Amino acid sequence: YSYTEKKRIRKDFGTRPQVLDIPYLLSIQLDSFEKFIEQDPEGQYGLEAAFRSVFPIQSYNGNSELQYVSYRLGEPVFDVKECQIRGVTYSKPLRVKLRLVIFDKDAPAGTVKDIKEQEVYMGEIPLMTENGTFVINGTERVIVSQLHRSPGVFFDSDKGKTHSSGKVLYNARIIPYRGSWLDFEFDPKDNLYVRIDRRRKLPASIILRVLGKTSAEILDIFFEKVNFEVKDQTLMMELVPERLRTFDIEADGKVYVEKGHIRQLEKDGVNFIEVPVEYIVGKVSAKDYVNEATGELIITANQEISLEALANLSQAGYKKLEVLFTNDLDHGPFMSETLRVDSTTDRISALVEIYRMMRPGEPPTKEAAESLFESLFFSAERYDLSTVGRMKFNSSIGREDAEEQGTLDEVDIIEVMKKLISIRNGKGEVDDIDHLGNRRIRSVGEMAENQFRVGLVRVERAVKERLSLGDLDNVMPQDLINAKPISAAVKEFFGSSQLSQFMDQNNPLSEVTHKRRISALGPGGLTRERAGFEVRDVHVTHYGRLCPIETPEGPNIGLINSLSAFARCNEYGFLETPYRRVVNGVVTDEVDYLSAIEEGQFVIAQANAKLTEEGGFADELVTARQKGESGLHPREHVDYMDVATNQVVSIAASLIPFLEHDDANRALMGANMQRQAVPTLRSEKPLVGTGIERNVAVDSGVTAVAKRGGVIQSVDASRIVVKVNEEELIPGEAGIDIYNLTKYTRSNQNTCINQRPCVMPGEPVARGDVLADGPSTDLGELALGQNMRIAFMPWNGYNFEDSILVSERVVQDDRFTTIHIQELSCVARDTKLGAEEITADIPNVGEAALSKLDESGIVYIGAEVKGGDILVGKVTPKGETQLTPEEKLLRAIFGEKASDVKDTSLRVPNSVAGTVIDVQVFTRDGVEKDKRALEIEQMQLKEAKKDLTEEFQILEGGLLLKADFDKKFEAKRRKITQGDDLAPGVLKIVKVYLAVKRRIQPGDKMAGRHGNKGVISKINPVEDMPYDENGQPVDIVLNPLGVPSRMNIGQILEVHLGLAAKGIGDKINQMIKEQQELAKLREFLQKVYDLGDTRQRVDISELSDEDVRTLAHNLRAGLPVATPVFDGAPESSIKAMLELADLPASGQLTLFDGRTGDAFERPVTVGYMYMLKLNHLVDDKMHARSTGSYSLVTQQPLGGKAQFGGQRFGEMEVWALEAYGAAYTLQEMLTVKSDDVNGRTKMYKNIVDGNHAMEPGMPESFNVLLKEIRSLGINIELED
Amino acid sequence: ERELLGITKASLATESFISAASFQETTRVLTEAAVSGKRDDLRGLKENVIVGRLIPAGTGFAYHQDRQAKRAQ
Amino acid sequence: SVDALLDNGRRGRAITGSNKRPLKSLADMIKGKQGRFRQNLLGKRVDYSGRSVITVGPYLRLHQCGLPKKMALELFKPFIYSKLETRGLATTIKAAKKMVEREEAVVWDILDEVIREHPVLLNRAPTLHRLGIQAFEPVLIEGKAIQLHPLVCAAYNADFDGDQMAVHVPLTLEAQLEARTLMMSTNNILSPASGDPIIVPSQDVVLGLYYMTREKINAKGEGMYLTGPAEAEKAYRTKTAELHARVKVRITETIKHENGKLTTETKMIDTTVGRAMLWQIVPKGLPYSLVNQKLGKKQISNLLNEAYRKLGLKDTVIFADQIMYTGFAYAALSGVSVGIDDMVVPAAKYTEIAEAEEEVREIQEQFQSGLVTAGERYNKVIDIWASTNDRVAKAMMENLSSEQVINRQGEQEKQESFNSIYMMADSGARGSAAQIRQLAGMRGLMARPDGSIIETPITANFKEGLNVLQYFISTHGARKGLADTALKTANSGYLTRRLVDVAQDVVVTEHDCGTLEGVVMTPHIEGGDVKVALTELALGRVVSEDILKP
Amino acid sequence: DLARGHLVNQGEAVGVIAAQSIGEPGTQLTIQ
Amino acid sequence: IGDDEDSHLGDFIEDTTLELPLDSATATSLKAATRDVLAGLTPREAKVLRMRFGIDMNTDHTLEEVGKQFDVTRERIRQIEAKALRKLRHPSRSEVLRSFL
RNA sequence: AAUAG
Ligand SMILES: [Mg+2]
Repeated sequence: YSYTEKKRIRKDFGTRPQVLDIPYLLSIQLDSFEKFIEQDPEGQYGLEAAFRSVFPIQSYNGNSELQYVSYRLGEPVFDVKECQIRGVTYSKPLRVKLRLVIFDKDAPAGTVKDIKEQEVYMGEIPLMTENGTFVINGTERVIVSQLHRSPGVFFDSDKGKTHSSGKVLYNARIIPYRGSWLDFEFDPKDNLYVRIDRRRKLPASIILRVLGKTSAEILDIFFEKVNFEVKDQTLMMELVPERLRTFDIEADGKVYVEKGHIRQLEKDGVNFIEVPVEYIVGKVSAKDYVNEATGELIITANQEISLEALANLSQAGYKKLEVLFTNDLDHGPFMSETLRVDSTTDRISALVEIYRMMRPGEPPTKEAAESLFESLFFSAERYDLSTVGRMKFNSSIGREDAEEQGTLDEVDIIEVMKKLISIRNGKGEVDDIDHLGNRRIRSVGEMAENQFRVGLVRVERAVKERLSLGDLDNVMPQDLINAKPISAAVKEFFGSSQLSQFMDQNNPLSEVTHKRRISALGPGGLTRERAGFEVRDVHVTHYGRLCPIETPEGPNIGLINSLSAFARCNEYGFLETPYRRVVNGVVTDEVDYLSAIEEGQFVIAQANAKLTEEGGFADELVTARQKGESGLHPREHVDYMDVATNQVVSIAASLIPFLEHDDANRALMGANMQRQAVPTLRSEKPLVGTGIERNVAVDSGVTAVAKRGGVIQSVDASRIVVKVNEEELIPGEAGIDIYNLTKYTRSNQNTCINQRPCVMPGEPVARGDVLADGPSTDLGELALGQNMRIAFMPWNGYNFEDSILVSERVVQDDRFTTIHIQELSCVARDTKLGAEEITADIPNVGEAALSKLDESGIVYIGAEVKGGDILVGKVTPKGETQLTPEEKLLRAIFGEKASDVKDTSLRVPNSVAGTVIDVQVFTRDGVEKDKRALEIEQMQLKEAKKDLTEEFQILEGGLLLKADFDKKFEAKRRKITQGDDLAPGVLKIVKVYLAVKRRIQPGDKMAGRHGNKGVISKINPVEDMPYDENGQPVDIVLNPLGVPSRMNIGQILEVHLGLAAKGIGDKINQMIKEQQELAKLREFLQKVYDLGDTRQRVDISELSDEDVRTLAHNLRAGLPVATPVFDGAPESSIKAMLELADLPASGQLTLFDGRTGDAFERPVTVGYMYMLKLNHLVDDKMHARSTGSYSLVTQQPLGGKAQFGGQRFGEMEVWALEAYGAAYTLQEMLTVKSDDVNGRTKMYKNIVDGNHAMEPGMPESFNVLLKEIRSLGINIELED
Repeated sequence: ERELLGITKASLATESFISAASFQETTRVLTEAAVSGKRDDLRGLKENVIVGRLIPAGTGFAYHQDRQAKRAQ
Repeated sequence: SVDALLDNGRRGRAITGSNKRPLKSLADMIKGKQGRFRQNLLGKRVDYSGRSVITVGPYLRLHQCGLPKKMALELFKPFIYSKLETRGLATTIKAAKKMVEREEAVVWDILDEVIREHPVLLNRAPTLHRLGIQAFEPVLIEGKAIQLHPLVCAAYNADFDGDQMAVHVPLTLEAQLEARTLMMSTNNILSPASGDPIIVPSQDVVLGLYYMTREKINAKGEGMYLTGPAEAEKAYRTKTAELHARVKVRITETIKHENGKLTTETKMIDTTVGRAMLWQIVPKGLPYSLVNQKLGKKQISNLLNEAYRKLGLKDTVIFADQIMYTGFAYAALSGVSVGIDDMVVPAAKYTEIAEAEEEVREIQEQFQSGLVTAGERYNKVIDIWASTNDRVAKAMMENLSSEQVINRQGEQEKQESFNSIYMMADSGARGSAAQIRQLAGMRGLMARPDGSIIETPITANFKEGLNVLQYFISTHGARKGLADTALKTANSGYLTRRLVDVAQDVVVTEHDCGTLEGVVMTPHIEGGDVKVALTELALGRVVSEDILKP
Repeated sequence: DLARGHLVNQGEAVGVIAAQSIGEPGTQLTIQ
Repeated sequence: IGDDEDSHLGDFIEDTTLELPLDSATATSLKAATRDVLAGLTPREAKVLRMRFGIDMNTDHTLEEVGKQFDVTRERIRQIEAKALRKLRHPSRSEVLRSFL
């Protein structure tokens, strides 16, 4: 046990040993970006691949070319924290070495006249952080992986649902990574048609003719030949034995049945058959037959032989005739009938027809047609069947060559045609479109490489255009390359792509789940409305690869998936999952990662299979799965086993205790809502857990993990200094490690990110130990919510539907109080009238509102502010304003007139009260820094001095020097002092950060981990809540009616186990309080940890006295227990745990009504549930408006709480009002509340006068409609 | 001979072009109405909702009736 | 260029701007879902409107809704200004604005006086029928959440798991009177689609009324003679008799006949304590037989329907409020709770599973002998497992529905079970036979994504827990259900819009058109039984030809 | 008028009521 | 706007030229209060102030055409205007108009 | 796009 785990050991109720630990959860991001940016000597991945794909750039004439040498990434201007503060992208400069080689015209082509080698700046590449995130414009973002259709060839059918009859129509689609699409389809007349890029169909034979295939060659490729001879004045079939098995058969020695088995007579073996001429009459010729004497073609290819034709060849002396084999079951004339409907007879005609279908309305020339056909599929510039696409193509058509080819050829097209014809005949099957072997994962590295190659092509066009000019004596490579297109491409992808998403940052689990998210949408994917049922379904290949539970509930159902716990992407982008080998009947601890294609062959047992001490299966027939179908299989036929019991579910589903007792519809909700939990003031571990909490806490990156072991030299709320062990020093190293903690930093969802130390000075630490706990972490365990005392009973209708009744104590102990940090900005710009000024001289505002402001007009740090309070004072110059005559008279009476400037200041939003915790001032380079900005600059300089001095002192104390530290401090000073690159016209920016403490209140959303969500209805007094015989009231009362119809029984089991765990914790607390002997404490702890037949062997004898005391202290608030998914605690274990803690075995206590003192007539299930506070707070959702801003064109109220907008009275509301008959209410809604400009002012004045009458007019939207219809040249008018 | 139309076709073939345009196929409805020179009397609910007037149902019904008297006189 | 200005994309390639997207023309201005007709003319954004999360107010009356104070202050601001100016507290409108912004106590008193009798309109999206908008009298509450009466939730399809409602303030006198007369919740208690009551109690209410009206053998206070409902309540409050004690109570019952005759009879009836205590709130004019039984959802529906049909609207509203109060109170007092021991798994389940498995092995052996084909094997295995599931469900229901008790004579008697899950399902509060099957019996045969049935069923319930394969098979159907719901929502919305368009012009314009034509109505027969009676078809229709006696 | 219990009044928009009544339940929708 | 695709920038643009209904009500109140205050003055002074400030009139007037009323006297009109302003500045008849500052 | 109903 590690020290952090030794501090609080969680009891494990699992029974199956784990042979494979859960791998790093953020590998799918880090590995992809490493592939992108790392240098590849083989040049197959990333920037090197893109550069070698575009370069060398060759001029059209041949004068010169630009060649690629190498690339490197420079040093970032700012770090991640500095980029987030300033609002800039964290990135590295791309520097590429290129040589412009200029050839000699007089010399033969290829003579190196000159070379010019130089480094070129080719843009700025955004960098991935240590946790798999990007910082774009100061915002943390995650690029989501895509599940797309693999490149290659796919054979499909319409399933007999297009034509009037069944007639199942078959098609084959070739889809590349880049380039046009190729389609081969059957019509209901059994003819083969070709489509290029989804346009008008053409007969398939055309594509063969453009490839130089004669009609006879086509027939030879697509048909077998039955031959005929004239032997001794008799007709001659060449017999193929397999075909025969309506006429009299030859071979008089072995006569077969005549006009009425085959194998017995074929056993002897003859090569001679005699047949009627009528057998020839129906056949179709296979060759073109010419006569030298006549000079004409007696019979053409693909022509039906006739009697006169037979006579003509008889006179011509030809004795052998071959025709095509054609049947109705195994062989078909489809290619012959296609040739019949084909009007093309030569390569040029086919090229011309392809040009007409490509580019209609253009005069076809031979050269243009040839160039078009070459560019469509056989040009590497415009076609790319990628390596994955090539491998899938070759596997489909059974080709074992051209592994590195990226373009189609004759063999590929002909093999696709043959396979489609074969599928029509009956040999072969169509492809499963939703099979995970046909769907590929495309991650950040691939998409970045694609966009970077796009930028490279953009600049390559201009480079070729310039090199074609010729005047290159004074041209250097950096004068040829414009990096702005490449930068535009990369910023487009990283900031405006659909898959570049604003990071989910409510809790660590939200971040981990977001980084492990796979979308079917995005560029090159599906669309929400156009996606069908089949793609949204759970395929049998999702086992161990995609979680069947975690998926968004809504229009996105089935299109967004979560990676499973052990899922991985192979080198080709296909998901694979680990399995344990079964060798010689024993289950080996060797692991093989199998993909969907490889999985189908084998018989794979489940992790629940019983095992013997020798490693083999106990039962003779085991439950396994093969080809996606489950069943019972012999023990000797099992080839693989599942590595873990949580292999099929994702991390969020793996965090749900007793998941096997929950219906999947509710497990979906539980997994989704675990990601919306808001961290609280005090993180509390779950009493009932699954064991994956530590993994999420460590792999999220929110915690501070010891890079090296040692002894904690110094601990503080903001800094941890570790004295490293003597065995783990880099020779000549200071010997200390410094961990600076994040303290009250805003997250993407305006929550609080705070790191709290969990170590003491002098405490030994090993590698991987948790030194500080991030948000929603407790001693290295994920702590999303709080443990609540729960009673399942109705309480006077306050838990009606899904309502939740909460005790006042829960509010008093601040158990669900949350900190929300909000950022506000005041931007002083430059206007035509003048420059906006930030100052405390605010007109028409007294000294009451200026108390919290300083001389510079900015609020003090630590100022408690309420709604409407001024944070930053700002005055905007205003123009001359016309005064009404009454205002002129009022000014004449009282002469005051001070209206030079207008108060446009930053104020706290209404219903927001908090504390100012940070103020930042950004000033444009060349604008005077006010007193406050100078104060912040001095404070930052002093803090940098102090931090550098302390760090230097500790590192020199560990070691036991001026130029290097002076350089570091000079760099820090330059970063602090310099001006800020702000948006044009912006003179100054002041950002104020407000910390708001939000307490639980009616309207807040609370949930468990089983889909049991609800809204708080009442905050009950403690004396009114149900209580037990010992006087302890419950904390939350939940409705028992929500359990049976929703089939989430894991919540009841969790309640029972939580009651047991809290009882055992109370027993431990009692033993500590009475100061019993440590031997008794050890005996009790060992009894607790030995309960059940579990896989955990915790020996308290190996723990020191201080360790036992620490463990007992950490078990005071309840014993944490682990119940893994599908390997959980049985009911017998729960009852034994209840009996140990001296609690009823049924989990039901006798409760009394606090209002009356009377016992409830039945026992009530009382226990402890882990409850969460979701980020759906009534503070952010309560809106109201009477009158406000209006739209510019429609003159209707704006929309949104941010704009103080109004609710939309849609069509269905109008229908409801019409059904009621409320004509006057409807007219109010249409006219005087939305867009009757005169009517709404009159209505406001009437209400102020207390008259309550309206004078409706014409809505402005109708006037707009009239104007647009008139603008369409249509006279629309109103008649009286 | 009476004809049975679907709800979509019946909706598109109403007398008023305001309602038909507001339903769907705005270009076809407006083109046909413009070439024909149609006149909309605003007899249904949708037209009066669009022009901001009282709907000829319920509390507004009587109101519209009164107007139909005044046009009669 | 002119074609692009008028209708972009009709002639050919649509002209695109610097954003690489087609330019929006005048035809796009006027047409489509996002066009002027539908976005701005058939629906609009409105003033004097708000929105908030909805909680439950179990103390409210059917015409009341709990409205937050700050939300009301913002919504009713001009009214507050008017009353401040009228009563002299504010000299001008700017002074009134300052007072409202400073939130003085007199402003709160003015707000109370403003909202005293001003109805407010509550809306929940999607508004599938006119009961999605109803008018309530607002009661100012401290908080930020709207309090909604439970009995209206079914009309709104509203549950308290995060639902949000919009609120609108009718301004003019006509709109206020329309809210009070037409849209008020007390006026809309019948379903316009069928005429059935829409405010029928559900869940806890029903459960409470179910628990109070059940009957127990040899309860405390059995055989006692009671003077009336008041003494039954007194006996209950003094712990003399239980709610489920079989007693004899003197009941005074008034019956209002069809002609209006009011007949009062006093007599001694065999009943329970709870039934008389519930009779205490029943309005006069109804028989005691409506209460002298165990009251599920259907029985309470019948009570409300008879109250409406024989007494009117005011009595029905008061009766509904009292029913909901009593149901909540006695559901709280019952202590009904769900526990792991409430899921009683029958001992016959394992024997039935073993028998089914053995006979499946026999059928597989017959398949290996060529006696039956593969399709026959599949079909008979499926029938075997379906019969096993039915038998296990029957055994589980039989075990869960009954118990044995000792009566006064000392003998053993059969009593209907007080199991919490059984009570929840039987009362109609929540749960059905199939869901209890899944909790305590077998999950049964499941379907593949295409629709085919998997031969081996899930032979485990949610109490025992499924293994990995069983859970995967379950997910196969769960995903299909969710996707089907998501897509059918859009399909139904489009259908409803088309229907509303085609029928929007139909208004009752006359009283009698003077036509002799009509339709012929007969009971619906689709076999050997009536699908629906002639009474249900004819209730509410005007006779066209005289109904001569046969 | 089913929602009111008496004969329908003049001016009642019965077409909208009919359309809403039909459309609302659309979500619930799938010889001896 | 943002990551949406059914949103548009033009849907979030205000009409800054509109007048708040509070301001319109305040203007009407100021008109009424000014009329009431003028009603408590001599008709000659009320008319002179009305012409000199444009109240209930299309145009404002200078001292010359105000003198053109009865006696063309700039120094006299100026004196009577000063007297009217002095009487209107008295706290007895200015508390109503003070609230509009 | 994501999220809630
Ligand atoms: Mg809901």
